[PDB]
Amino acid sequence: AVPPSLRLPVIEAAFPRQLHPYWPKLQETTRTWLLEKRLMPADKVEEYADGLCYTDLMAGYYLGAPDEVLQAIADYSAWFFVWDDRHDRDIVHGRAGAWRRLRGLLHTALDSPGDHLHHEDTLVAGFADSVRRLYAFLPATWNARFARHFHTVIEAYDREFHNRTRGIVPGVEEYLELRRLTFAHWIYTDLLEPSSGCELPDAVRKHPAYRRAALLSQEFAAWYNDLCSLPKEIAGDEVHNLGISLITHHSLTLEEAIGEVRRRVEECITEFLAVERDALRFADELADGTVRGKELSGAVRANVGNMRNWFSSVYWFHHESGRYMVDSWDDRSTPPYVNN
Ligand SMILES: CC[N+](CC)(CC)Cc1ccccc1
Ligand SMILES: [Mg+2]
Ligand SMILES: [Mg+2]
Ligand SMILES: [Mg+2]
Repeated sequence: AVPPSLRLPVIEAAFPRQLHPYWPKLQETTRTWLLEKRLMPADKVEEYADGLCYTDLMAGYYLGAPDEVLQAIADYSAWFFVWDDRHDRDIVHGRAGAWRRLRGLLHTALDSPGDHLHHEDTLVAGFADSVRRLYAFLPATWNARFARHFHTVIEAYDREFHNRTRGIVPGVEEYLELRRLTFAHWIYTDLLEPSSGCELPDAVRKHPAYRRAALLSQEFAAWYNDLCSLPKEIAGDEVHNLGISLITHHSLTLEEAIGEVRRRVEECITEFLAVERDALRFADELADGTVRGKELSGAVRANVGNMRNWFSSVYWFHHESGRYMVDSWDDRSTPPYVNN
């Protein structure tokens, strides 16, 4: 029962959900990882971890991934949500120094995760553990691209810290650019490749159809999060949300801003369907009767398939996850799963 302001019939009719067979063990293993890495208090892990659906989200995304790859992705992604919470709490507590030091350690750990596996900040240690494992799947050229992308992501989170401390709501276009980094568009595009077992040549992953399909998948997901997380973000004095940029800088009502965000989300779907056809045509061309061409074509088909799976996984995640159920919280402004 999706609220009509949030319901997308095209997703419900034409993007059937998919689920990785490892998900039952994935849910248990990531929960244990959160406990053993002390990324959330044990009582909050017990009450909320499964209800947050972080493993469900990724198991509906990276279909076909080796179990060990999916486990590293799920641990990294659960860490990422907890990092978003830490970021938020440092902002509302005014802990500029604590955030600066964390930001610095993540940059260093990103380049040398082994050195940081037992850092006193368990949030740094958990990052290092998941990143070191992600670095063990593909050649070092893929590792360097992941690092390059995530250095940029950290600095976008730092820009958000300064915005919220200074009381700045970004403009629409500045927000749209920033959001491709705070949502980690290019990290989760990178992770398609270990999931299908193949570092893609630049001429393949930078093909205009591959690049556009990857972009639209993430824009849909980011803007649909904006639509669904707007209530809890308004309650929490978050300022980063396409709807908030529209209300602040364009005199839209709340109902009008929600309408504009929804129509932009909808356009992502139908733009994706067009480029998806082009990307699969490119896959057909790559299958030229050679083993390498069969390998590249198969990787493109899997990766573009998972770009499509991202639509349905993100859609249902926002209605199943306790992360967004602000009407059920004792304090709408302080979600019960965050460490305050
Ligand atoms: C890993 C989660 N993420 C990615 C940067 C930060 C919170 C946003 C996200 C929210 C909801 C669904 C998917 C991704
Ligand atoms: Mg957030
Ligand atoms: Mg955030
Ligand atoms: Mg959000």
